[PDB]
Amino acid sequence: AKGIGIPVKLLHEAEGHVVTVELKSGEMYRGELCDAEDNMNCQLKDVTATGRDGRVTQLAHLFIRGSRVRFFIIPDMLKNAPMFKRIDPK
Amino acid sequence: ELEKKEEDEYRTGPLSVLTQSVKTNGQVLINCRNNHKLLARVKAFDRHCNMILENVKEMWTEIPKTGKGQKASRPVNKDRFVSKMFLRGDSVIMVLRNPK
Amino acid sequence: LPVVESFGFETDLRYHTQGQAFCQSVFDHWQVVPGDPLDKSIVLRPLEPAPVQALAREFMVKTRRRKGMSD
Amino acid sequence: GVEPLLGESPLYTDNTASGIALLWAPPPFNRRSG
Amino acid sequence: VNPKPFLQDLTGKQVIVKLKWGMEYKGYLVSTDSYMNLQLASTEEYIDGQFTGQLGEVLIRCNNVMYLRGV
Amino acid sequence: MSLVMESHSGKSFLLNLLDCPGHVNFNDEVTAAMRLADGVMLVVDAAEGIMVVTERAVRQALQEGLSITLMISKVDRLITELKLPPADAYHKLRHTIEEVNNLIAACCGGEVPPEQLLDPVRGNVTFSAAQSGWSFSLQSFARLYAEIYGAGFDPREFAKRLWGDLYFVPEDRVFRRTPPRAGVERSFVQFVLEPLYKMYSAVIGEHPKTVEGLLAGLGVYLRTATYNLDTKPLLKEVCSSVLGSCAGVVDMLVAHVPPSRKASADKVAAHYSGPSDAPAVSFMSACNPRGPLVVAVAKLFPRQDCSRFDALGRVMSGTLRPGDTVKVLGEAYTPEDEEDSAVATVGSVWVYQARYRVPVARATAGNLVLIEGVDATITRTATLVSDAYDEPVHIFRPLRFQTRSTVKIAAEPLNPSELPKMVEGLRKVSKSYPLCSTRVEESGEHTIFGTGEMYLDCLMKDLRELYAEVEVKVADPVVAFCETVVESSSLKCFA
Amino acid sequence: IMTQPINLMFRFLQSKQKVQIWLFDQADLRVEGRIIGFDEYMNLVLDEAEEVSMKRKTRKTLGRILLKGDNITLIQTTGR
Amino acid sequence: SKLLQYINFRMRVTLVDSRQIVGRFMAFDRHMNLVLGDSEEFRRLPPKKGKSEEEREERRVLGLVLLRGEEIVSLTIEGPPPN
Amino acid sequence: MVKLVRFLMKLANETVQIELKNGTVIQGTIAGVDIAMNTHLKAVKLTARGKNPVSMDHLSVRGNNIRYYILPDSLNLDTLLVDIDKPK
Amino acid sequence: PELKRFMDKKLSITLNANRHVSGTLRGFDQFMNLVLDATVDEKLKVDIGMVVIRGNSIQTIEALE
Repeated sequence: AKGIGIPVKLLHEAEGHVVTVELKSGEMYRGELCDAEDNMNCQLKDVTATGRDGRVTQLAHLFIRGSRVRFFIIPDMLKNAPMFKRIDPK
Repeated sequence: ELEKKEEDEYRTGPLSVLTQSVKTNGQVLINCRNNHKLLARVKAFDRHCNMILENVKEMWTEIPKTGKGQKASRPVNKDRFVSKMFLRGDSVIMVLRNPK
Repeated sequence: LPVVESFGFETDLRYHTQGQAFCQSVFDHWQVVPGDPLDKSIVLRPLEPAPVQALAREFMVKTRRRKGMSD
Repeated sequence: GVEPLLGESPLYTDNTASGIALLWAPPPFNRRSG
Repeated sequence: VNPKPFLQDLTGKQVIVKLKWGMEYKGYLVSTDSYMNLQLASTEEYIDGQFTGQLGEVLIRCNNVMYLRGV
Repeated sequence: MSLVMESHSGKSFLLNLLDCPGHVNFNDEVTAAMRLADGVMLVVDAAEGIMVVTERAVRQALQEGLSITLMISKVDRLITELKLPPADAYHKLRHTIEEVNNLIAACCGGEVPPEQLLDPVRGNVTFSAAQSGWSFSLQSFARLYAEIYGAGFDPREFAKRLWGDLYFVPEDRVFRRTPPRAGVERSFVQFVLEPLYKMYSAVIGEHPKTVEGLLAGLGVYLRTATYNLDTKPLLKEVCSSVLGSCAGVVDMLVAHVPPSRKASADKVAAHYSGPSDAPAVSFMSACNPRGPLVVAVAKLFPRQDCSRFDALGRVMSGTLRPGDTVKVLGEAYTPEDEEDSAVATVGSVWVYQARYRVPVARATAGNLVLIEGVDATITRTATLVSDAYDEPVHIFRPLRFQTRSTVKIAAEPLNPSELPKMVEGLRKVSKSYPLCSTRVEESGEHTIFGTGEMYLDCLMKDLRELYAEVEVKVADPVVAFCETVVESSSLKCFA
Repeated sequence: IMTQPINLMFRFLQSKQKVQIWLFDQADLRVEGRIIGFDEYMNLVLDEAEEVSMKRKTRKTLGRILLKGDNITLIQTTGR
Repeated sequence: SKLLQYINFRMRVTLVDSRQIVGRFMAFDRHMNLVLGDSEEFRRLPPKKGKSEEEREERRVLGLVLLRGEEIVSLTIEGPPPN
Repeated sequence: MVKLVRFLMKLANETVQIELKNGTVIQGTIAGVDIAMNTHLKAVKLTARGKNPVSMDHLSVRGNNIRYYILPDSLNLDTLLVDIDKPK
Repeated sequence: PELKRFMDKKLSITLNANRHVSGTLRGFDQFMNLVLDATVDEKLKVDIGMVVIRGNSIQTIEALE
């Protein structure tokens, strides 16, 4: 909406896909994001937890606080978002 | 109207010690977020506790790394001077006016 | 209004109303054709419509005559 | 203080009826321009 | 007791502001801002609870505060 | 047509809307689209309320287990033709959604299933004046209020309150179940409709400088070359400004319509007739794009030559590609007798955008699409299953219309020298008209079976020009007579 | 009963049961006390407060404190 | 911003924990959020004497990444826009 | 509108130094500072904690991880100090 | 917020300095304060009753179901 920057609407249109979440603590979280917040709080499902020691754990759902999160890994499929193409020089 | 209540928030509020320090040019020693202590005089400030500092000498205690197995070194007092500097208020832990 | 009797009905309904009305028709159900459909007691008119009492008769009659059957 | 989106404008005006009449007017009078 | 009543009733009282890092400053609560950074008058210092020196009147930022007590 | 539309979240959803005929005698088209899509948008026009085809498609909608969503269209006829005040407009809109909900109740059992009941507060009903270029839901309206007035609440709890017998008290900026004063209107009329009426008559009775000031009051700023257009164009532009992107539609259906992951499951469970213990029904029930491709080709569309028909159907299982081999399982297909199915190729698969076609290299499971090279064996509908599947295979049940081809006509080509293409025309007519029925008698003439006036009218038109080009004499129309009993025979008949 | 959190805080104040509050990144130090006041910034005016260092299990009496919300981790009831 | 001059231009990022991220620029938010195409993590392992600092910084390939400004400390250019 | 970022955004084309939150040192020219205190520098050299200096044609630094600025000794402060009370 | 989809469900809530409290949700705020029923400290093996956790005192939450 008016006021909102592009990459969070990127995050929103990433909905319904399987992505990865790195938080500032260093562990990795792979799962299907259900929906996310303006404040980057997000809910994934089918959760793979990769702990700081390589620990692999199975979590049904995850709600991740955004200001806890470092970055997101998102399919380049979705890097075809209309913002990406529209801004593009060609 | 925001500016006048801002002014009296500076004036009767706790940061007024620094406001005093602006007008009396008194020396203030500030405790930083990483414990490097900066003695200087405030030129101006904001609501962020960010500062324009003059005659700034920051001093700290550096403990150099020993070779593995040998005694922890003696901590060394190091100070560095700059004439004028900006200070960001998130680095500020403490401000101390000098009693003069 | 029976579907037989729907022939040109939307038109004439608009025509004697100058068109302020508009009607719709959907198939709704079946019900029984009045008269006696096998009847012979009424010998009927070509080119003229039969009354209520002779419909079921001549209706299956002309049905057969078209479909290739005797009366 | 969200109040009403348009609470400072009259719901109806004397000319409003005329505008409606213009809307339901034969071709030349439909339009404002031409 | 809302914290603003507590702060303004503690005004001028002997009060301790212990910090999140463990430092505790005990002194006179001169005044407080809208943002709960504190004026302290004739302030005493303690780290590891043992007294280390007096700083006189000092200003502490809100984000440096752990909690504060009336003496 | 599937359009990539925007949500309030900015997440673009791909919405497959299938624009249908609404004239009664074309209900055939309807069922196709309705067995295609798992959701339906019923556009009831604010002015005239409920009519025949609306609730008949509503029964179609509940029978096929669909997500039914109300779109009150043509709201401007409340303002401009009928001139009903904002309060009586609330009454009329409320009464129209109430009429839909009660004629839902009738066939759903006299009670309203709680996931099916349409009222705007949960965001199912959306208002529309498509012509004047605007539409909304209370969600979109509450959010709009939040945006123009500053980020001063959660639009959600606002839309929670704007509908009903809720009356805003200026006393304390809260909504009540009770009229705080004598004469105050509801929350809908005031907070929605009063602004709408003001918007409409600030356009339809007032100086374009008054419009430019009425909206320069608001954030929206036009181009001073939009305050020249006539009353309808200026009306559309002004409302589309302060009623913006239609988020009521996306943020309505993409909420109250499941995606393909869940839609295909019940779709086949109520729609597949073959054994659901087989892997194929489970490959559908996950809408797994990698499994044996099962497509439900329920419509076919003629082309620019009128020679062959592209096949519109839903790839609900697996991933198709242009250049496949498939067994297309026809109508009368039998697991014991595989007479009625043909092996065929796929030429090219598209996505259809109602004026043109986009070539799509792969057809995902859950995607309704256009297939090339299959029409030779399709009359009304079929299933698509790859030859790459060695499992027993069955079909999606044929369309069970609401309507019957109750009317019959005779057809005799003026020139018998062209009765082949005539029937080929008839044959190709049996290509595009689901309710078309061609029947040959002991009389030998081809009788054709349609709903009524317009359906047979346009089928006769397309027979005349689209497929055959042979002009044919049609006798007086006549309908089908059933044969019933009055009371039982008095003797037992033997043969 | 799906009750609001602020109503649980009303519970904590008026019931004046003694609670323990965890602090930010403070797994070593807890603060017990009886809640006698709070704001929407949820700085907690506490009675009879004593700070627990669990590793040696030493409890330091602080009395009536005003705890900064910015250090608040968890509001748990010190019930049996 | 002048980092509009910097979309499509390949860039390197430092995190607060001093981990390195190299990717190309797609979109930027006011909160210093960034969109990195073709991103890979270079994490500095401790320098074990006898080897170059340049030849064993652990590269992981992250793919397309988006960066929250709160832990974003420093950004530099890495190269031209790739072709 | 604070006084000091009001002062800092006029540091355009200032050849100054910067200390980071973790102890990195940066000497370079301020091409821009914005309302978030984020600075883009030109003609830069950045020297990490215990690290060799590396020069940068251009550099970006977040306003929040900035420890502080070292301003020129040649600074007409009282030039840039006027107008800070002026709202535009 | 999506915490609404969690109403009255047993949860595992991780907090600052590596702490886990597991309790059936009771309610939340815009500041993401959380009130829990029958919460258990997974470190010391203690069921700590009904609790409120602070917003920035919530690293993550998992749903065991």
